[PDB]
Amino acid sequence: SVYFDLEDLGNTTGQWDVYGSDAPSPYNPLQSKFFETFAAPFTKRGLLLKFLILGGGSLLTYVSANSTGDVLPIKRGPQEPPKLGP
Amino acid sequence: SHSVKIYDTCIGCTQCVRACPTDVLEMIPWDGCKAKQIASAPRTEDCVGCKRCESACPTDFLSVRVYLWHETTRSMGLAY
Amino acid sequence: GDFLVHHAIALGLHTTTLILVKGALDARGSKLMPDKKDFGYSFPCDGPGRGGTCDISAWDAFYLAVFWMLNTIGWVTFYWHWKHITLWQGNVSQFNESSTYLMGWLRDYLWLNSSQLINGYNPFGMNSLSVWAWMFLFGHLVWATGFMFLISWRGYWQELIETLAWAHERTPLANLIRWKDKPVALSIVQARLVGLAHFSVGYIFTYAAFLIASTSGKFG
Amino acid sequence: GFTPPQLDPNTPSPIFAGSTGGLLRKAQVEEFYVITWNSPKEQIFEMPTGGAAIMREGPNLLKLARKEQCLALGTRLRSKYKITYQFYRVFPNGEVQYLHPKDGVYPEKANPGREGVGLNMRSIGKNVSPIEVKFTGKQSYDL
Amino acid sequence: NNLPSIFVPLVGLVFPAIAMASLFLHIQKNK
Amino acid sequence: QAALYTHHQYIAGFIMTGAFAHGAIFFIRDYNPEQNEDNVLARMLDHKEAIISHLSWASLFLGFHTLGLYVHND
Amino acid sequence: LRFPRFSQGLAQDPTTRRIWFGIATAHDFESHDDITEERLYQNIFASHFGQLAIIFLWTSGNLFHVAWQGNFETWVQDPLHVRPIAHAIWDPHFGQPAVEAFTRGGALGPVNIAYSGVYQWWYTIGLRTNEDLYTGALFLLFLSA
Amino acid sequence: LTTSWHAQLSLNLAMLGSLTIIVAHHMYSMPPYPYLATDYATQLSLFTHHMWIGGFLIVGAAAHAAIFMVRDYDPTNRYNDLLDRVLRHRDAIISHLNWVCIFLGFHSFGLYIHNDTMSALGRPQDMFSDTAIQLQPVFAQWIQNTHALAPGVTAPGETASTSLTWGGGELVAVGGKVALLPIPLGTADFLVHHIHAFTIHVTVLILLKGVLFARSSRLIPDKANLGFRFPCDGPGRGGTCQVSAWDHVFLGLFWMYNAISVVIFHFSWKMQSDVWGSISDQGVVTHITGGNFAQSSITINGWLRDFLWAQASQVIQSYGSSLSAYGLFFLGAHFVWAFSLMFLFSGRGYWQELIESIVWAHNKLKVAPATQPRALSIIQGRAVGVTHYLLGGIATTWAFFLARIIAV
Amino acid sequence: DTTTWIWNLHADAHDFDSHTSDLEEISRK
Amino acid sequence: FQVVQPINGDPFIGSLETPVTSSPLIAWYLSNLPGYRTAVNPLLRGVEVGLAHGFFLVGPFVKAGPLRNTAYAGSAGSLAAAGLVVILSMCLTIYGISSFKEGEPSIAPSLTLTGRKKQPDQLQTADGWAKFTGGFFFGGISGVTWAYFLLYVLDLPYF
Ligand code: CLA
Ligand code: CLA
Ligand code: CLA
Ligand code: CLA
Ligand code: CLA
Ligand code: CLA
Ligand SMILES: CC1=C(/C=C/C(C)=C/C=C/C(C)=C/C=C/C=C(C)/C=C/C=C(C)/C=C/C2=C(C)CCCC2(C)C)C(C)(C)CCC1
Ligand code: SF4
Repeated sequence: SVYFDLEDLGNTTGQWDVYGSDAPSPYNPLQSKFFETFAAPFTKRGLLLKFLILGGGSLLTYVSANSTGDVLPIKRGPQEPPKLGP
Repeated sequence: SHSVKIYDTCIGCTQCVRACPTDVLEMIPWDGCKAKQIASAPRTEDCVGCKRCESACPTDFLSVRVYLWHETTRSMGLAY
Repeated sequence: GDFLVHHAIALGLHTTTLILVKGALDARGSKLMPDKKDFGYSFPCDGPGRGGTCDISAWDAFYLAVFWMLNTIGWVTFYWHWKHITLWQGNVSQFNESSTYLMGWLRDYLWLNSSQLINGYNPFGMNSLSVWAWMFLFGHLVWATGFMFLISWRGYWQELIETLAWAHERTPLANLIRWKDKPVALSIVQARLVGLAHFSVGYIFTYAAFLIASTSGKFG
Repeated sequence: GFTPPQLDPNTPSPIFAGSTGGLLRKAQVEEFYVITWNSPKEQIFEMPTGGAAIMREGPNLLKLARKEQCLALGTRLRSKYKITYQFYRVFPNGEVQYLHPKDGVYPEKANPGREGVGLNMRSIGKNVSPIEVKFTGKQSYDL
Repeated sequence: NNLPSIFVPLVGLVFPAIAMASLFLHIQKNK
Repeated sequence: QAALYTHHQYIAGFIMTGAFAHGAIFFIRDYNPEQNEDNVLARMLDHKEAIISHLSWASLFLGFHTLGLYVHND
Repeated sequence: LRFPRFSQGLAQDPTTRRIWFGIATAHDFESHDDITEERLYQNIFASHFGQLAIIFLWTSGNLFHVAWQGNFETWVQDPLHVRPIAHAIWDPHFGQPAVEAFTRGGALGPVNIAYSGVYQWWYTIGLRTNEDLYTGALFLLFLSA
Repeated sequence: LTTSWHAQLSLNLAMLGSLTIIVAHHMYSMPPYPYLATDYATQLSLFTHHMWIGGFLIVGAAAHAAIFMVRDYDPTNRYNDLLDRVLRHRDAIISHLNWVCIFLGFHSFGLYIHNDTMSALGRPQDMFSDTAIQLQPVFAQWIQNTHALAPGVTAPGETASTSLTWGGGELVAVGGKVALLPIPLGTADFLVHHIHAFTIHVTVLILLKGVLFARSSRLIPDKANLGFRFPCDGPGRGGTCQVSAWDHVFLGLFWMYNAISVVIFHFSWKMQSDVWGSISDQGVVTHITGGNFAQSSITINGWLRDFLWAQASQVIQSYGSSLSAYGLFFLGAHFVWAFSLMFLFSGRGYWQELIESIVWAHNKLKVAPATQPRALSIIQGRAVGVTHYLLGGIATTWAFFLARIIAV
Repeated sequence: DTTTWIWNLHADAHDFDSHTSDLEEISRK
Repeated sequence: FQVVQPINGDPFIGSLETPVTSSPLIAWYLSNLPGYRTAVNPLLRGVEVGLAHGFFLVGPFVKAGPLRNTAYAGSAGSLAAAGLVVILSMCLTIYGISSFKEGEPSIAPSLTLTGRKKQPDQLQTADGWAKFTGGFFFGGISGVTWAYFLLYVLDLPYF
């Protein structure tokens, strides 16, 4: 009935992991090698942010600029004749 | 943390020391009054600012004063 | 009617001046707190002792006077708008006959002139006044939101946040992400400022929407 | 002099069924508190974290996450069950700090060995105006 | 003109994202 | 014309509240009792109770009688 | 010291109060750490310059948007039967009935009617065409810089 | 339960409140007295009375449970296991109840806001309605069909259905007026039921949190010693305003009032638009508002324009007639409701200083009372505000309903 | 002495548990 | 026999063991999720999460979007899902930059619930989180594209 210790502070403060698993990789070596090879360039955090920002901005602007009137009502414009005010 | 100050109008009735819920204040000998004692605040780093001490001072104006200041984990009463 | 409304305006001015002058003159200290000058301009309170000391700082006298300022300016603008709209419609006798009792203001000014504004969009269609109806409702919502900050106080929300923090910490697949600064509830002074901001924004937006919609629905 | 008593980790803990008001990540990262006492008999007491527990006969040891909880439990024990108590503070590095009673006598009782930290030799109405301490970095009450 | 169709989405979405990301990184930065 | 009158009148109230707030801030922070002894400002601070208790009477009188007349007409 | 850099007390706060109170106490120069009278006055001077910079920019936008998307030239000819136009509307969320309902004035798309009374003021003080508004906008940009 | 009066009072109050709400529901659909269904003024008044009574009694049950927990709880001499287990995992109960409120609020109010925005943007084909996107209450319709078909199959001794609300019955007319007929259920009835659920859940959250944390919490471990009714514990720990159970009941009263008000509005509009009316000699029913609840009650603008604006023209035109008392009470209740806000928004120190100046002016003329004036306490100032708030709101709704339904 | 006594008089008029600690008298009341 | 017990037998930690938490069936399932495999490359775990979430996100955008009743529905929904995936990857990158420093050791627990000592998880390191974010982005884009291809290019008879 002892839950306190001074040489083992991991158990004293409840510093465990409940669902961690230590099993080795279940993925196939060939698939893992292919994924590691083809996903390498995005593993730099400094460059990925700039790439994402620039690509998203360019894609959003390119899509918005050249949209037609079949998708956006505001790009089609008014059709009915105007009405006078009071 | 907060700042707690004690002034010389103390009469040594020991009420503030009993009202503190964090063990901040204590009493020391002092020949300036009938009771021959005065309060002290040596552990103000544990003060939370609940001002239970001031509700117990019986003088015309408080002989113990609490001034709120920079707040830390101890003075915020956080347990997470 | 001009007589009565002018005296209402005078009452508003006098009360706002009273609140502000009392705060300014009692800023340095009073009988309840002789040494108020050592605690600065803005501070929450002085604890629950001596009967209770809520809203004792000089910052709290300014916060109370904004409600009266808004009320007085509302009275002034209501008077101006009703008088001028009745003059423009050519039926100035309606203001002369209905402004003398309080049911005339609610029925012949607010109820009557909000018919075109609320019809911005209906189950049948919409017209160019729909944005003003949306602003009307938006102002109502923000004004009602300010009440939560103005009425409910801090101790309840810290106790709610305690349980929220526990629940986040004891959840699978979500406790892998950790906050960097501990979450706490808003301070006592901050909540008053937030509630006042919500109140004022809702007040202004609602009146602006009503005024513009009612005046431009008839004359353009 | 007064040498603070040493903490013995092998002290058994009171019987409890468990609850959700216990320690959290703050204990693993920052600190936590330990309180000990001695029970002449086995009885039931109210936990400061909710629910009821049973204190064992003899020495007892209990972990708490704040100093307020330790002092509340100690006040209840002293006023109701007439028990002497002490509590400590434990750091993640592994050092225990003795906290209360620091001198060995309770703070409400005067002791000749204490020192007057935080005393002003005047009345509260003799503090200086805030204008005199402008741009100086001090405070009116700190002078 | 297509200038509104180029500028309104820009200021509406791209600029606030950059501003919020930079401002979050600035307040959380610690030394 | 209706928008310009409502615009400039709501601004005036905020400015007036700011004037009084900064007067209170000055009294808290910059006021030195020794330098301004027995001038008009010290005499302002001396009889604050008389100024406040009279604005109370004026406000109460106006409010009582205006509300009474409006309710009587109603 | 991380944030706010002007106050050491708030920088050590481990909670979310740090951000809020860093925002709220940003312009209170007298409460900042290691302040002096000279520094306070110089900061106030620079802040006043910055305030004057924004007024000239805000005015230029109104002139530019009236000249670019308004009907000042049409309104001048018949002031009593034309609606002033503030600027244009481009909202992707709009539906087809809303695009046609807001198309008023002489414009070919949704517009906003101006209730600030700038058409009358500019008409009175002598402006008559759009080139005058463009020149005014350029001059105000120069003043802001 | 034999050594405490507060536990018994709490249990009885909860049961009586639930019974009163059931009584209110069961009397409009199965009218027990002659010439009651076709007299619309009484039918509307009997439903609203008992709902308010039930809500008040439920809040009282919560308050007295909190009082028992603060005062009579004794783990040493009166140990009970189930209460201890409920107290040992109160963090899990509140945090889960907190989540449900957010989910319900979002998925019940964002639908209204989405409908309002889509209507404003000229896109009526994207709203949640019977014509664009349908959210049909299928379970309630299945229940209605089952209850309609129950006679003759599962109830051989029954000659007719228990009530005429279940679709499948025949219209009943007494003296040219409509007494009862089947009530349709559509998309408009899907949203308002979830509004009711959301409000009830929020009120339950507030009251249960107060009751559970009455004894102690992580912020104030010794909250039991401070009492059941105390204002605060000082500005320490960032601020501990309204931590007692009394303040939790004070907060829950506002939400009870908010929840009950939506119920009576729903009842009034649904009955005026779908059931009540008149029948001509040839059998054509003309409802009072002509069935506009289906399409107008899906946006917030519809309740402001078609319900509040349109149905309030009777009370504001009552001057000079025998119904003018309702017009006078309509305006008076607004004054009380707005007067309540002075106590709710303000604090105690300002008024004490104002009273100090007033007392000086009185002392100047030897009219100073020997009983020193004091401003209201912190707890009293809260109690005065909520009383006036509830009085004003309830009186306004009462006058509005009574003036509207008597005239038409 | 002060005016809070008048308010306190009506606030605890029906709180029998505060007046006495005997269950018999509370039950009779 | 009691099904509700204090965690690891310690009744002074603010959590409980219930059939929902510590059941053998649910413990096996949660231990096999990609986010809980502490001995695998963070890049490999990141791809699975991105694939699953990208495949998930396509449907709600396609079916309920403003362009649902026209012939642009599938393309618009896939494009919106890809945009959301990009935003989520940016959020992950910002969080990783803010939380973890360079050269510091992992901050994950290093003790098994039974008391055994295991190597701490590498996901809580700057490099590990960067690899996780890259894998998540790649997996999300691939999953969104695969969902679009299976749905509106082959015209399989769904529903
Ligand atoms: C103020 C700026 C702003 C702007 C310009 C827009 C613009 C838009 N919103 Mg929107 N919105 C805004 C604020 C804004 N919103 C706010 C503040 C809210 C919260 C109230 C919303 C809530 C909202 C909802 C709930 C919805 C929209 C939708 C839309 C789109 C309309 C339909 C459409 O184009 O379908 C065609 C859509 C596409 C062709 C896909 C999106 C366009 C590009 C190709 C996506 C990828 C761009 C890029 C790679 C990712 C972002 C990069 C980043 C740097 C920004 C349109 C792009 C609707 C929609 O369909 O969006 C998904 C929709 O359902 N908005
Ligand atoms: C009109 C004013 C108003 C509003 C909106 C709310 C709203 C709320 N109150 Mg509340 N309250 C009010 C007045 C109000 N209160 C008043 C006057 C009092 C008396 C003092 C209280 C007392 C009170 C208590 C005691 C409690 C609440 C709680 C809550 C929350 C319930 C749970 C939830 O998430 O709901 C759902 C949220 C909503 C319905 C609001 C959102 C509406 C739409 C969907 C917003 C969507 C915007 C979207 C994000 C786009 C924005 C993007 C951005 C870029 C613009 C909710 C936020 C409870 C709480 O903390 O949560 C459990 C609680 O315990 N309230
Ligand atoms: C409709 C709401 C309302 C009303 C009526 C008032 C009224 C008043 N406020 Mg006020 N206030 C309000 C809202 C309101 N406030 C709000 C929302 C705030 C912001 C928090 C404030 C903030 C505020 C401040 C800061 C101050 C006031 C003050 C005052 C008083 C001075 C005005 C005056 O001439 O008195 C006119 C008197 C009346 C209107 C009272 C009439 C009541 C009748 C005569 C009673 C009739 C007999 C009764 C019915 C019999 C009892 C029957 C039984 C069943 C009860 C006045 C009583 C000031 C004050 O007290 O100093 C003098 C002051 O300093 N108020
Ligand atoms: C069978 C029903 C019943 C019974 C026997 C009790 C009994 C009790 N309640 Mg209680 N309560 C009930 C229902 C009941 N309650 C309900 C339904 C609620 C929810 C609203 C409450 C909420 C409640 C609270 C919040 C508190 C109590 C308290 C108490 C105890 C002290 C009560 C007291 O001193 O009142 C004294 C009587 C009054 C103060 C009179 C109130 C006057 C009302 C509010 C104004 C009515 C205005 C009227 C319409 C206009 C008249 C005008 C005229 C004056 C001119 C007592 C044991 C208190 C307690 O135990 O504290 C330890 C306490 O704090 N109750
Ligand atoms: C007979 C007693 C009495 C007398 C002589 C005064 C005299 C005065 N009061 Mg006053 N007052 C009284 C009672 C009294 N008060 C009571 C009981 C209250 C609480 C409701 C107040 C509340 C009050 C306020 C809030 C203010 C004054 C103010 C004033 C001064 C301005 C003149 C005036 O009439 O104000 C108007 C006075 C009133 C509207 C009070 C209402 C009158 C009450 C109902 C009469 C009660 C008489 C009482 C039953 C006597 C019984 C006698 C019996 C034993 C034989 C004046 C010196 C003002 C001032 O200058 O600042 C101090 C001010 O702002 N009084
Ligand atoms: C909560 C209320 C609510 C709901 C349900 C909706 C729903 C919708 N709105 Mg909307 N809206 C709302 C509030 C709401 N709105 C508010 C308050 C506003 C004003 C700010 C708007 C403004 C608005 C605009 C302007 C537009 C919409 C549009 C839309 C539609 C498209 C949205 C979309 O792309 O889906 C996005 C959905 C997802 C990205 C995924 C959601 C999937 C959920 C989360 C399922 C996951 C839960 C799952 C069961 C958990 C599993 C557990 C696990 C263990 C397995 C959709 C029907 C658009 C439209 O044209 O509608 C026709 C549009 O243009 N809305
Ligand atoms: C020629 C003529 C005339 C004349 C008139 C007059 C002469 C008037 C006046 C008027 C006036 C005469 C006004 C006034 C006003 C005032 C005010 C508005 C005030 C304010 C105040 C304040 C704001 C304050 C502040 C402060 C404080 C509080 C404290 C500290 C200091 C200070 C200052 C800061 C007539 C019309 C008959 C006729 C025609 C001709
Ligand atoms: S604000 Fe809260 S803590 Fe401060 S005096 Fe008022 S009730 Fe007490």
